[PDB]
Amino acid sequence: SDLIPAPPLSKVPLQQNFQDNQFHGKWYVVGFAGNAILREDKDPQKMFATIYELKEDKSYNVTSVLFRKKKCDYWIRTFVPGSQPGEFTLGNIKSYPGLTSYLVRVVSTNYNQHAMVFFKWVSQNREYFNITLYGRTKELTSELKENFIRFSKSLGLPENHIVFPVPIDQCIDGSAWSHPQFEK
Ligand SMILES: *Oc1cc([N+](=O)[O-])ccc1*
Repeated sequence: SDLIPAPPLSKVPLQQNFQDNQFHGKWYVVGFAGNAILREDKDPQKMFATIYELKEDKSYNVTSVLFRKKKCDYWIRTFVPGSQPGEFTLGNIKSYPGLTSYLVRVVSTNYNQHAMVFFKWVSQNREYFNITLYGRTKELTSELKENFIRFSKSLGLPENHIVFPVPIDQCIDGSAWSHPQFEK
């Protein structure tokens, strides 16, 4: 079975006059849609966070923090500025065997609340992509979430390939200090 084909970059807008400094810091994964992700409601994906640290050389050190089994997991990698502002490629791709390309395109952001970012990669000659909806908080509006579904569908993704990860406290919010909620 083949994957839904990756859309042409023509269908994927680029945030105009992208501001690398304002994009920095922590984002939560509020939505995640892609040709290799399947929504599964019995044991749903938990929310994770991705921290973008802008380096002197204007690359990002990008650190994803996830809760997996009963430990914190990480994916640390470098996003190197690409051909246009708001585009990046994966640094040290030589160290990812079978990965022949990895492209990042910031679609839209207002920097202080939300962003949508497109990722496309090629691995053992198959084409993969996702769209991420990032929030500065763990919840976004229904409007931002329906916009994300719309955009996802415009790139060829049916609803069963669109996931809204369940908010969590462990690992991803190092300062939430959660406790039992009064009249939750
Ligand atoms: O798309 C995507 C990103 C991560 N991450 O750790 O940053 C993990 C799985 C999927």
